[PDB]
Amino acid sequence: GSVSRGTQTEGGSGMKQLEDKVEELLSKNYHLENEVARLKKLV
Amino acid sequence: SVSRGTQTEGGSGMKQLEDKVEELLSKNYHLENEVARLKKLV
Amino acid sequence: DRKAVIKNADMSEDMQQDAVDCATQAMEKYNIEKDIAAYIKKEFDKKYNPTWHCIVGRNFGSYVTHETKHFIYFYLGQVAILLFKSG
Amino acid sequence: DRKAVIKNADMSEDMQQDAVDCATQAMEKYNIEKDIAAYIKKEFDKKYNPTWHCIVGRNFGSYVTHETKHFIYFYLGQVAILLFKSG
Repeated sequence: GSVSRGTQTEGGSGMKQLEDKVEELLSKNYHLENEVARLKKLV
Repeated sequence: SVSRGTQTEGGSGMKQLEDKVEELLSKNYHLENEVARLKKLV
Repeated sequence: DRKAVIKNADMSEDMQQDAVDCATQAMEKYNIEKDIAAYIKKEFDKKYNPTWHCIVGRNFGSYVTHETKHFIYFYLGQVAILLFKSG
Repeated sequence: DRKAVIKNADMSEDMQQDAVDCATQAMEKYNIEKDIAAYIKKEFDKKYNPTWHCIVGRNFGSYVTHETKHFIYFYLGQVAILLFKSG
C-alpha cells in the first residue's frame, strides 16, 4: 500500500485576543501594585 | 538505517504570548489577594 | 485542558486513539517537540513494527508517502502531530 | 534575505546542493509549505528513486529513520526544511 499526501498547519488565529489580554493585564497589574504600595504605607 | 531527530530554534510567538498570559494571570490573582489582605485590615 | 482533534487519518480506530494517548503521555514528560516526536515514533515502532516517522509542531507543512492504514494527523491542543509508516 | 544554512546532513555533497536548489525553486513557485514540501519530495523521488519524505516549516520538531546517505536538514531563510529517504 502506497499513499502520497500532504499536511498544513493553520495556527495564528486568536493572537490579537492574547495580545490585547496581555495589555489589559499588564495595566490592571501596575495599577493594582500602586494600590498595594499605597495601602502598605497606611498600615 | 539511522534513527534521528530535529528541532527548530525555539520558538513560536504564540507560545510566548500564551506563556506571558499565564504569567500575568498568576501575578494578578496573587496581587489581588494582597490588596484584599490590606483592604481587610483597613 | 488540551483536547484532541483529528484533522486526517488513514488508520484503525484503536491505533488512532492509541496515537492520541501516546501524544498525551509524551507531552506530560517532554516540553520539547523533538522529544515528544521521538517518544511516539519509538512506541509505535515497538507495538506496530517499524518503520514509523513523527513530526510534532505548530508552524509546518509536509508531503509524505505512507503505507495503507498507517497515517494520522491530529492536534493535541494548539500543537500539530504527524505520525505515519513508511519502511 | 534567504541564504542556505545546513544544520545537519548525511548525504552526498552533490545531492545536498541539489536539495538546496530544489528548495529554492519550490519557494519561487509556492508560498505554502505543504506545496514547497511536495515539490521537493516529488523531484527527489524522480531523480534519486523513491521513497522520499519532506517537511517544511518554522516551528516543528521530529524523530525519523532514514537510509544511509539520504538525509538533510537545512534552513532556507527563516524556514526549516527536512528531507530524507525511507521506504
